[PDB]
Amino acid sequence: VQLVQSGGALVRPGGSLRLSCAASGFDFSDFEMNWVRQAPGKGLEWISYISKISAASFYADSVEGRFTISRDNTKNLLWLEMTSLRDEDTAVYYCARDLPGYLERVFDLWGQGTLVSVS
Amino acid sequence: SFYAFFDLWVKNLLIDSINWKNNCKCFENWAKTKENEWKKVKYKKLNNHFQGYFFHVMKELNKEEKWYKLMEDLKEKIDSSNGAIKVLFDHLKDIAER
Amino acid sequence: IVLTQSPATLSLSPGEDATLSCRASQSVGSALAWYQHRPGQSPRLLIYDASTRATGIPARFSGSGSGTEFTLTVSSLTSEDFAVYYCQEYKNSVPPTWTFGQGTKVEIKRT
Repeated sequence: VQLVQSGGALVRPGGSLRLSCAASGFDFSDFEMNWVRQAPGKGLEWISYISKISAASFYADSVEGRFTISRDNTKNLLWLEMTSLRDEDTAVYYCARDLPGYLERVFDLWGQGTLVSVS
Repeated sequence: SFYAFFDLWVKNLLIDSINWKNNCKCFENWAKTKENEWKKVKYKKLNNHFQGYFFHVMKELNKEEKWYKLMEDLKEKIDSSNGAIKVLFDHLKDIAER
Repeated sequence: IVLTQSPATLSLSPGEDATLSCRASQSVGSALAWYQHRPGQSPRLLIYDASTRATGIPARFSGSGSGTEFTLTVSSLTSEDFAVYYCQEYKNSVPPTWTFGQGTKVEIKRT
């Protein structure tokens, strides 16, 4: 069990960025995926969720209309297509795995982290 | 509480609508029964086509192709019409007349 | 649901027991989790039902709470227990919310 992300990148404000999160060691189709955001000195903050299939996709109130979570459960990649990036999105982006059970909406195993910084 | 009863009612309505989409006289009598139960009850919860009821429904459903089929049917019903309960009951009316 | 980590920064000696809190603004239930953000590392899940213990977690990570008051009790603080601890509600309301706390912090106390 392992979630390996794409590494950080520098992007201009108003630009676009595609994060990646390659999972290994388990079945990607059997697990719900998550994106958790940590600004410097602000704490953890959930921003996205996708289900086992793309039947459900949820976003935080601050990220609706801008960000898009997608998954490829045959290539085991989870993306977060980022669009119209403001100056408050300089943060560390974490790729989290949800436990089995749709009621238990916790973040079980996490990724390596990805520092996205805008300028 | 009232909100928990409303979530139970919308959860059971979506679960039974999913089960009925997968006998037309008993289904049309069922959809006429639930629609009269909607008027005694009647929007963060019922926003467009029941997005937030996903975990409530699949605590007891556990087959996401059913949920994706229901969401695609409600989205194409919204696209054909151009709050969420009335779109569902007009969608369940189209199933019952077939 | 608003989650408040009252302990915040906590100056405690290693090898001791540390209690925490996570006060919810609304009645959530058993739908609260706990996390540990060790420095230089990703967060990990400790408790996922406000009383249980996640897989791969030692038995010294224990918690309690079923209403609006929640508490994580970690015992025998090792070198890696001095971290920042978060609490997340996952209450089964519509729409679903994934709300963290501010982050309580456990630090080594000195003279």
